Amino acid sequence: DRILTTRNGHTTSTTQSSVGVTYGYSTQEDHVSGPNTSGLETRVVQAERFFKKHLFDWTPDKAFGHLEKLELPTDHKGVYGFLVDSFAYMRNGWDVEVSAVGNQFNGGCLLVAMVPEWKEFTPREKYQLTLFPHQFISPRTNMTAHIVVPYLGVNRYDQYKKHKPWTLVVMVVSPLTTNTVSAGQIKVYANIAPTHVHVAGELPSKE
Amino acid sequence: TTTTGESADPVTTTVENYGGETQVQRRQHTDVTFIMDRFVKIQNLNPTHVIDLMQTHQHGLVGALLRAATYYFSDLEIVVRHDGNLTWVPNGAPEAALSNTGNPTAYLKAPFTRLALPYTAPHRVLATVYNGTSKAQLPASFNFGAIQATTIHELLVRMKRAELYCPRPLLAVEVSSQDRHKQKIIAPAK
Amino acid sequence: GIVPVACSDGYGGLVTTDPKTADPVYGMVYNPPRTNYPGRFTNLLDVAEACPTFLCFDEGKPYVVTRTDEQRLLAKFDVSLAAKHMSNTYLSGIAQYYAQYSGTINLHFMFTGSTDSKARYMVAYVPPGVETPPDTPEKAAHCIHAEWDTGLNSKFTFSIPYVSAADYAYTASDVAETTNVQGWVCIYQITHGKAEQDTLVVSVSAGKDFELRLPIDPRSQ
Amino acid sequence: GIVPVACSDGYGGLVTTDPKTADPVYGMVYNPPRTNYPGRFTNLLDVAEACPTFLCFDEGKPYVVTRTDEQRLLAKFDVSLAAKHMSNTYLSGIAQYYAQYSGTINLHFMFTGSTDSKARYMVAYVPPGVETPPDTPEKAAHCIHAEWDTGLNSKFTFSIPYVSAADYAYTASDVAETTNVQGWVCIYQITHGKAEQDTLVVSVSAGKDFELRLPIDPRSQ
Amino acid sequence: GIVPVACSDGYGGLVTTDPKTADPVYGMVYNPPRTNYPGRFTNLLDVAEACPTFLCFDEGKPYVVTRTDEQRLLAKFDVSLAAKHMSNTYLSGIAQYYAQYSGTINLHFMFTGSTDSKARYMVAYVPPGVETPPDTPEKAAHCIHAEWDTGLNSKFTFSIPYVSAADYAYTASDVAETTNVQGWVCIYQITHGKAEQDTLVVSVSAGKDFELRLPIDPRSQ
Amino acid sequence: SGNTGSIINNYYMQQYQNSMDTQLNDWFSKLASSAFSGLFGALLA
Amino acid sequence: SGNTGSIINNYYMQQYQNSMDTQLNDWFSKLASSAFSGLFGALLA
Amino acid sequence: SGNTGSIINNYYMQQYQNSMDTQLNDWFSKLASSAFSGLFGALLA
Repeated sequence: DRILTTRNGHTTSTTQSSVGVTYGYSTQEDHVSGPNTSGLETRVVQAERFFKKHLFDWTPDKAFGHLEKLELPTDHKGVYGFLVDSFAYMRNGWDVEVSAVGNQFNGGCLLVAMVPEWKEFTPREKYQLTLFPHQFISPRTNMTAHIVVPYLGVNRYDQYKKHKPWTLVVMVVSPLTTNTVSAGQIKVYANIAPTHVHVAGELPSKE
Repeated sequence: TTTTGESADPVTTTVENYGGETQVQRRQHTDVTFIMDRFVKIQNLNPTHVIDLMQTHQHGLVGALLRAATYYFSDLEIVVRHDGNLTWVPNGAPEAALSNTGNPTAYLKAPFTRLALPYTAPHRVLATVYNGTSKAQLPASFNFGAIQATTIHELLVRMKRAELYCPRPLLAVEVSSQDRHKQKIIAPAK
Repeated sequence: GIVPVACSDGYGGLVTTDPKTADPVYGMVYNPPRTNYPGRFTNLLDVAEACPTFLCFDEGKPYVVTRTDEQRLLAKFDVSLAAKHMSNTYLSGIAQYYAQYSGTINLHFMFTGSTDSKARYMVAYVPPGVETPPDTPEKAAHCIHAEWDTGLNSKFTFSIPYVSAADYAYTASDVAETTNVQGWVCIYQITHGKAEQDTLVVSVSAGKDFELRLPIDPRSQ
Repeated sequence: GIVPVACSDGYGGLVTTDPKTADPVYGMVYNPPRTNYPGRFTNLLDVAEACPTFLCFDEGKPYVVTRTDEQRLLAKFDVSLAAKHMSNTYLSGIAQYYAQYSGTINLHFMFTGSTDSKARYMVAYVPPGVETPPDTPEKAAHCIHAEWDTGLNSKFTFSIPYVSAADYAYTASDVAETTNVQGWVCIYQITHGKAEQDTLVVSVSAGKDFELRLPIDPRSQ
Repeated sequence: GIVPVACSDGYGGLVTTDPKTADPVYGMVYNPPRTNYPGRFTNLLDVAEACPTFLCFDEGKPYVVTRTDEQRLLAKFDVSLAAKHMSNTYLSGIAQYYAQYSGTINLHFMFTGSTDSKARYMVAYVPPGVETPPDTPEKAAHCIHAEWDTGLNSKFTFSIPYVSAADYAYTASDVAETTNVQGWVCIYQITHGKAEQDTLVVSVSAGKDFELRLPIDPRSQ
Repeated sequence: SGNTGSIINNYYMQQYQNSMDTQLNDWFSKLASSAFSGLFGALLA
Repeated sequence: SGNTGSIINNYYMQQYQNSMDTQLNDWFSKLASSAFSGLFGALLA
Repeated sequence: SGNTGSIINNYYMQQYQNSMDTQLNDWFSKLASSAFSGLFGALLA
C-alpha cells in the first residue's frame, strides 16, 4: 500500500509513491487551552487546508550539503494569512508533503526534515540533520516525503511576525544523476497545511 | 536486516543475525538528569552578572550536551567566589534591585558561597536557539536571575533535575589524521 | 569515640531570606491578648481585590470628562503595572515588590453626572500587534470590548484579560521596550446627552485569578 | 551538655560532582506547566539508537561510489569512535564524553542509484591481528561478513560486533597505537551493473547493547 | 534555633588506619564480572598452612646431607621467625608484618635418596633453659622428639609445639637476646646405609592453631 | 508558618523560640469573598 | 533522581529545595523501542 | 567487611560509596581444609 490520500479541509492530495508518514516528536498536540489565553482562544478550521510553495530546482550540479529552507509560517494570502494579521497570538502544527517528481531513471537522494528553532548549520552539523523529524526522497523509490509535526516552543501561543518555530529543510544527500532516459532536473514543491489552528486576542482594524 | 531506507523508520539490527548474542547493557551514565548534574565553570564574569546557561563553554561536557538540545528545563545550584556580599534577584527583576538586602543576600563566608536556586523564567521551558526577535541572540527572559557582589571571581553552575527536548547536532573534534584522532591517554609512569 | 562530621565548604553563611530560625535567649514571655482585633488581612491580594484605588489622568484627576458630544477616545493607557495612570494605585504599590504576575485586572467606571446627563461609553482591550491604538470606537470594535450607558446603576466593571505568549509577564517595564508589551486599554465616549461637565471616575482592583510571584526589593535605598 | 563532634580533616571541600545538595534560599516557586511537552529524551543512547547520522568519506561525502564494475575495496575505517570517518556522527559526539564503551555499533547502507543500476556489496569486520586490512572480498570472506544486492529495499543494516580481550574498550585512541586496537570495517563492491555514478550512503547508530560509561570533560576550554 | 555541637579538641585528624570511610564523588560504576575467578585466598594463613616453603641451610641449600654413617647433628636452628634458616620462607615473609604469634609451626622432611639408600633420622624440640643445644641424639632423647626411617613414604612432618611462659611470643628478635628465647630445633642422623650423597629436603608451614596478630610496617622505606 | 522550611522540629521549646499568645478572624478575606460577580439584570447571550 | 546519593532525607522541605511543577512522555524511548529488528523476508539458516 | 568499625550506616548510598559488582569460591581455604592430619599406618600408643 504505497498509495496514500491526505485530506485537510476541502483539499486533498493523493500520492502513489509514498513511503508513509513520519510523525515528529509526538503523535498528538500539547493542551491548547492554558493560562496564557484566559479561555479566549478559538479554533479556525477554515484555515486548516493545503497551500503551495515551490522550494527549488534539484539539478545535477548541486552537491552534498546543498541546503534549501522554508521558515514557517511563510507569507500566506488566504485564510491562515489573514489570521496572522488579525489576531495577536496563534498556534498550529504542520502537515507537510514535499514532492520531487523526476522519473525512476534519475538517481540521487534528498533529505527532507522539519527543524524547530532554525539556526544556520555548519558543514559538519549537516551530517547529523537526521536527528530531526525527516524522510528521504530517492527517485528509485519515492517522489513524495510526508512529515507531520505539532506546535511547540517556549510559549504556548506565539506571535509569528516575531518568531517562526518550524523550518522546512531540504538537503542534497547524494547528487541527482541523469541518463538518456531520465529527467534532467527535478522541481521540488511543498504542499503544506496548518493543523489545529487556534487564535487569541483579536486586533483592531487598520481603517 | 533489509528495509525501506527512505521512510526513516528506526531499524536496530543485532548480532543474532549472524549467530552472536546481544548482551546486557547498563546506561545510567548516559541518563540525562544524571549527566547534567555536575558543576561547570561560567568564565566571562563581571561584578553584576546575569545567570545564563548559554555562557557555559560550547565544548564543555555540560555546555555541549545542553546545546545538543533545543528546549530544556531545570532548577539550579551555584557556587560563587566573591568579595563583599552576594545578592541574587529572580528573572524579571530591575537591575537596580541588586543593591538591596531584601533580596536573597549571602554574607561572605570563606571560601565561597553555594546556593540552591529555583527556575524563575516566565516560560514553561527555555531554549538554546530561538528563531526570531523578542523586541542571532536569545530573548532577555531566558535566564536564571542575576547576581552581584563587589567582585565575582568564579562562578560554577549545576543543573538540577534537568529535562532536555528535541536533540540537535553534537560534534567531536574534526580529524585531520585520515584514520583516527590520537591523543595522550593516561598511563602509569616509568 | 564521637560522631565524625564534615564541616562543608560553601554552606553556613547568613542568607537574608534563609528558611531557618535563630537560637532563642529570653524565654517564657506571654503576650497581652489580641483576640479578634479588627481589620486583619493575611494576604495582600485580598485587600487588592476588595478595595479599588483610583487611576490618574492628565492633570492628576481620577476621572475623564469631555465637552463635546461627538465620539472620542477619552483615554488610552498601557496595560502595565508601571503605567503612568496606575502609578498611584494600591495594585501598582504592591506589584512593584514582585517580578512577575498573571491574571485578571479589573477596571471600575463610576459616572458622577447629574440626573439630566446621560452617556454611552466603550472600553476596549487592544492586544500587542499594532503600531498605534485605535482612535475611534469603530476601529476598536473589532477587539474584545464592552459598551454601556449611564442610568440608575452608576458603576460598570470590566475585566482586562491576561492574554500573552508566556504564562507570566513582568511587572516592571524595560527601557528598551518602546511600545507596550501587554497592549492597551482604550476608553471611548460613543456619545452623550448634556454631559459636558460630567465625569467618569476610574479605579482598579485585582481580579479573581490575579497573581503576583517572586518577591523583590527594587527601590533606591 | 551538648553533642560532641569530630570535625574531620580531609572532608568537607567542594567536589564538582558531589552527591549532595545546596541549602535553599527562595521558596515556594510554582512553575508554568510543561505537561506533555513534545520531543523529550531521557537517555542519550535512546537518541543514538533511533537516529543514525552520516559517516564521512574522502572529500567529505557521506557516501562511497565506484566507476569500475570490478571488485574493489570501497572504504576501510578503524573500528574507533575517534575514527576520521565517524568524526561528524552523533555517536562520536556523545562518545567523546565517556572514557569507555562496549557493545554493538550498527552500520546502515542506503543505495541511491536509479532503477536501472544494480550492485552487490560486502561488509566485513576484520579483528585486530593482521598487519593490513584485506584488499579483496576473497581474503575478507574468512572474516565475519555480510553480502547483499540492491533491489526494492534500499537499505541494509549490519551490526559491528564487540569482540575484544577486555570487557570494555577506550573511546579515545592513544598516540602510541599505530594499528587500530579494535580492528577494521571493510566495505567492498563485489560487482555492479551500470552503477558508475551511483552511490551508497553510509550512516551509523548505536546497537541494543551499546553502552558508554565514566563521564569525562576532555575538550580544550 | 539549630542543633548546638561541641567541636572537640583532639579528634578529627587523619589516622592512617582509621575505621571510617571517605566521602564518594563518582557514582554508579558497575564492574566487569569476576565471578569464580580462580585462585582466591582470603586469609594469609590458609596459604601458609597449605604451601610449605623451603628452609635454608649452609650454602643456600634447602637440604641437609651427610657423608659419614655415624650419628651426627645435621642442623640446629633457632625456633624464631627471624632465624637465618627461615629467612627465605613464606611463613617468615608474612610474619615480619606482625608483632606477635603463638601456635604450631610444622616442619616437613622429604628424603630424596635412591632406592638403595636408607636412613634413620631424629628431630627434637629443645626448649630454652640450656646453654648449648645437645650435640648427640642420646642427650636430645630427653626432649620432645620423633624418630623415623626412610621407606616408601618419602615425607615426614613434625609439629614444633608452642611452649612458652607468655601466651604470645615476639616475631622479631632483639639485639640483646644472645641465646634464642623460644629454643631450638635439632635434626640428627641416627645412622644411614649407603646414603652418602643423598639429601633430606626441609620445608615449613603454619600449623592448625598458628596465629599472627598486631600488624606492623617495619621495613626500611 | 511563613518562610521557614525545615522538615525537622526545632531543637528549642516553643516557649523559648517565640513569645506566647494568650486569649480573652480574617476581615479582608471575608470582604473579598463577599464581592458581587457576574451580571446585574437580564442577559441575552 | 540524578547524581544525588544521600541515604538520608533532605533537612529542608521540597517546597524550598526545588521549584514546584504544576500540571494542565518519553518520545525517544518510544522511538528507539519501536525499531525493527531481525530480517525482512525468507531465511535459509 | 574489613577495617571499618562504625555502628552506624553510611550517610551515602552504596552505589556511590563503592563500585558495584556484576555476575555471570575460596580456593586456599578449601586447599588448607583438605590437608591430611594424624598418622598414616598402624599405631602402638
